Amino acid sequence: ISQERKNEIIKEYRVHETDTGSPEVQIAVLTAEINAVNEHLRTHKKDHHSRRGLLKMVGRRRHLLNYLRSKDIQRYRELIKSLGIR
Amino acid sequence: KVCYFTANGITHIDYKDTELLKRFISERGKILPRRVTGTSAKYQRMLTTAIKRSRHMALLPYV
Amino acid sequence: TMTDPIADMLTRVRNANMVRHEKLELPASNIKKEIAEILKSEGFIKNVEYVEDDKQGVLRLFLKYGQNDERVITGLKRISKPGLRVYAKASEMPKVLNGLGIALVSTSEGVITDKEARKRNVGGEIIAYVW
Amino acid sequence: RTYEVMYIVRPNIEEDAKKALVERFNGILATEGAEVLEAKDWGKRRLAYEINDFKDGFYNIVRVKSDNNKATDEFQRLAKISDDIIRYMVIRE
Amino acid sequence: KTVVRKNESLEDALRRFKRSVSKSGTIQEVRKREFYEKPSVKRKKKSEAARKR
Amino acid sequence: AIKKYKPITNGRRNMTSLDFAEITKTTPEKSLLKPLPKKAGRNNQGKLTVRHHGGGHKRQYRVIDFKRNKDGINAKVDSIQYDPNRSANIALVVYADGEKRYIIAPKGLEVGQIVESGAEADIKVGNALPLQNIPVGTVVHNIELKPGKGGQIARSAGASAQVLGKEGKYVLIRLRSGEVRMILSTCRATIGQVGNLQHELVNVGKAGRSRWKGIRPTVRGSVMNPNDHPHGGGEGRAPIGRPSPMSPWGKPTLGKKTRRGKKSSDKLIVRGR
RNA sequence: AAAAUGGCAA
RNA sequence: AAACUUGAGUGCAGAAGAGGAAAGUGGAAUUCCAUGUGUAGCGGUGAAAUGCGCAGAGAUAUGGAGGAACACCAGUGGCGAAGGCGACUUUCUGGUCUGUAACUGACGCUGAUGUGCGAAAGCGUGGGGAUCAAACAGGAUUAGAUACCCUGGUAGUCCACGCCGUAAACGAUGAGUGCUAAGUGUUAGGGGGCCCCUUAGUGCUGCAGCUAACGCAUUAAGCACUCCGCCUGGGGAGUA
Ligand SMILES: [Mg+2]
Ligand SMILES: [Mg+2]
Ligand SMILES: [Mg+2]
Ligand SMILES: [Mg+2]
Ligand SMILES: [Mg+2]
Ligand SMILES: [Mg+2]
Ligand SMILES: [Mg+2]
Ligand SMILES: [Mg+2]
Ligand SMILES: [Mg+2]
Ligand SMILES: [Mg+2]
Repeated sequence: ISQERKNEIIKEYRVHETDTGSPEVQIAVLTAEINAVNEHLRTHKKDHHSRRGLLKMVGRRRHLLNYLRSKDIQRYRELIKSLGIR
Repeated sequence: KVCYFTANGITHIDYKDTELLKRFISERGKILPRRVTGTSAKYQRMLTTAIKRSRHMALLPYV
Repeated sequence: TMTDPIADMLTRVRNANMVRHEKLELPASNIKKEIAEILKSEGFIKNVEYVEDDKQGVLRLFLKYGQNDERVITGLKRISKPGLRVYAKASEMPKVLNGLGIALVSTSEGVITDKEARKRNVGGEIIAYVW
Repeated sequence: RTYEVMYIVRPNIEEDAKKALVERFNGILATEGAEVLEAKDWGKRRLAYEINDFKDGFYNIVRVKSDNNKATDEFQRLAKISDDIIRYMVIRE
Repeated sequence: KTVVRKNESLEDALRRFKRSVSKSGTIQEVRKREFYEKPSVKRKKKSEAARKR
Repeated sequence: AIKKYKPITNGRRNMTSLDFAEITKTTPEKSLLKPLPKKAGRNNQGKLTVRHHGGGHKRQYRVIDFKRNKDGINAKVDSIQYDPNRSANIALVVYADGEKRYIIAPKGLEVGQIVESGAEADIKVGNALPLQNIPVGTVVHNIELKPGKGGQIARSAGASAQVLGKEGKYVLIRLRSGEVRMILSTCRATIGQVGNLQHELVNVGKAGRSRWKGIRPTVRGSVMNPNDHPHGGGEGRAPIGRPSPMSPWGKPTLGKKTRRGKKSSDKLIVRGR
């Protein structure tokens, strides 16, 4: 995604100011990235190499979501509903 | 030798810049090897893209 | 990833001892410090130094070499491993090299040599053998 | 994004006709969400190799800045259709 | 195109022509593409040539 | 675009059909409809002159603008519709003045697309220009042989022709057959290719569906009597038993050319199919 | 250019 | 249960790349076709012949058509998980590396079963067809010649979308991590004075150590820990 778009995403989901490492922040950027590649994959269905990149992001997002659930159930539930991932 | 581009501190090679390109092409119009020219690897790649673009626009001869 | 910190400590010493390096620096943990102190006590290693790196600290172990460039530590082996843990009762406590070697054992009392464990009649997990 | 476009016009074209062509295509380059930063006519030059049985051609270079590539694509379509433009190339950078 | 010099031997000009052809390496290229070789083989020969250099 | 029927019956087994997704309106325009009675291969004398034509579903003829002579007025495509009388689909196009006409629907034509005809028209699908104006290497359709008559070539589904070159008054084109022929530059052709490309792939599946389309059965000459066919007669199945396969009317039917000689088109035709 | 073959043990 | 930042991510500032997908545009060459010139061969082999040509071939000049592949650059160069990826342009798009230390705070590693990708050949449907070329046909060779060589030549070779799921798919070397002499070349960086230092690759050489030996050797086949896959005489048999 565009750096500007990413910067908008981080500001929305940041737990505190100057936070780029929050699970919520990282998940949101991944979610936006995942959707972007999917749209590309819809136009270009034979781009197997790009899809592999998507699969890694999906797995990373899943792993971050798993960590968040363990750390805080409320925050996890807030993130999944906010990003519409479930 | 020494890379002309490194020596002259030029970081961009232009296809429109025929005169620069002409130095690094042979009389047959073949792109000269980087060893003979003494150009750096990075700049040899730039030179080839510039030469090929200029050849397309008929600025440089294919043969 | 690193799965056994202790095994690495023993291996570093082994690798350094092979090339006859005077000193080694390793990442420091409380258990590793205790093992190092025992080795110095037994005279296998000459000296131990600890420093704070603002992370987990750094340990410096000074290896001891006999005359004619002899090595005091012949070998180190990790008896208890992350994959399979070995625990021994005081009666079953092992002797290394017929008592010439030492066996590091983790006990309720603390990390101690095999001889000490048998003396106190306290069994423990056998961390390693050094001979 | 900024794109540099170079188009070669046929040598036999009339001077009045050439002027009409360059004006049209420069418009096409700035049609949609685009600004022409500069437009420069290199003029008649000997072609390194003969193109469309022409040993010479008029070179025109135009620099266009746009957020979209719609204008450049529009130029390319019409340039292909146009008989006058013997050679054309669009380069971003 | 090599052009025979004025008041120059044809054989001398032919020698100059031969040198120019050698510089071009056109003959060499023709001999390479006389027979097809497998794509892997081409890379191997190229690598071997580089090792020779 | 092909719907493959599951083998619920032996008749439906192997039967395929078009999805008909492209069709937007299922109803024809009342004004542009004219009656089309069936002839069943019967001439003015009333006798059968072309065999295997008869029956079939009733059809109303749709009026189509093959001429594409309305110039300078832009037309917006209202709908793509199913025409019973042709392999291609047809497009209801409404001109700015308010005239509604049908045209052969080009491939990639969409509802709301604007189409224009004339010399000044842009080279985009659905636009009809004189051949001279059309660039070389352009796929074209609905090509007029005679100027002003209306397009007679490349009207079928998935049909196109390519402009090859200009030769004075004439323009060279390659037809789908593979024939290269000269056509007057004044003649027009629509830009693009005709749609309904998957029409050929359809598997009719059963005999009855052929009967719906007005095709009556074909009896082979071999299974006829001598008086009926040259291939007729014989005890049991018979081989052709003649130097060549023959037509029902006693003319050789394999490889024998039939184009009439001394035709003006012969000079126009450069390369045969 | 062509250019085949040679019992098993000892 | 509560802390920490080294691992692992994220930000920010940079770098290189035949990484991938979709369109568009070039030039060389091959083949075929049409004419001009011209003439008795051309072509091919060890030598021949088939073949082609005298109904004007081959060659040469000009023009057109069409497909395929991109000379030079080009490099133990680069990129990718692997298979692979070499004209140029644009659009869409993945990964990696350097620096900094914003942030997060062990969120890691491996990975049964699964789930995808996967050379070439092959298969289905539609298209295309220049070159090359299984099969097939002449010629030759030979004791024979179902070959090797020669002249042709179909599928295939190409495109799209499915299918197949295998290759000495190889580094015959699973993945993650740490440690253990040096010398030298090169690719993309970083820092400090042509030199030095440093990071991630990619080669060569060579200790300690290892190894049945050959060899490997900071790109381990050395020394260690975790996890997975796999083997336990040959043949029968990758068969029933
Ligand atoms: Mg019939
Ligand atoms: Mg009968
Ligand atoms: Mg009869
Ligand atoms: Mg009969
Ligand atoms: Mg019979
Ligand atoms: Mg024998
Ligand atoms: Mg294949
Ligand atoms: Mg052959
Ligand atoms: Mg296998
Ligand atoms: Mg290195």
